[PDB]
Amino acid sequence: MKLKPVMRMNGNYARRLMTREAVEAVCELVPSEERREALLKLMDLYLQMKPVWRSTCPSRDCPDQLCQYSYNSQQFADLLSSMFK
DNA sequence: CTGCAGGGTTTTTGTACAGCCAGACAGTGGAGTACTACCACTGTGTAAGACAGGCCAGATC
DNA sequence: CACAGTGGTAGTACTCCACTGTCTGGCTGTACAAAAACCCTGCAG
DNA sequence: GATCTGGCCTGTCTTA
Repeated sequence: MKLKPVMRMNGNYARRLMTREAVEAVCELVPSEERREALLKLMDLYLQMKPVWRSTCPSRDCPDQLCQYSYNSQQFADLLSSMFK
């Protein structure tokens, strides 16, 4: 991912950290093939709910993510309390 | 005094002649001009407290 | 789904150096009017 | 002897 180790988490390294690529690069590390599925699907959920708050006005630029936010966060929370509990 | 109406005033606003210089037009073949994405990649978020469990110290009986 | 940068490049695009004629727009003397905006004075309430 | 409380020291978390 071409990302140096860090002192403090800055928002820039925080934008290059959560992307599907970064996760699929750290997917090679964890041997369990169930977990790959889990954290990977987790990250995709997060990418889906991120533009909701981070975009200036979600009502226009990202409406379909917005309407799905509650349900999406639901799958997310259920995934944490289930697998990562 | 107000109202409008002939004309005054001076001054605008342009058209009237006629000659003439300037720079735009258009060509070119391409010059080398100027302004363009594009490329990874960055800088600014910076210190305390709360809370759980241990367990030893030491007062109280 | 920050943002305002950061220099070199290759891209593109535009706009320039000579040869020429031709064109419109614009200036100069006074003459000639018609508008421009007062203030007059004139005639009326 | 042995409680309770507070202690420090650790010891993790969360924001910064």
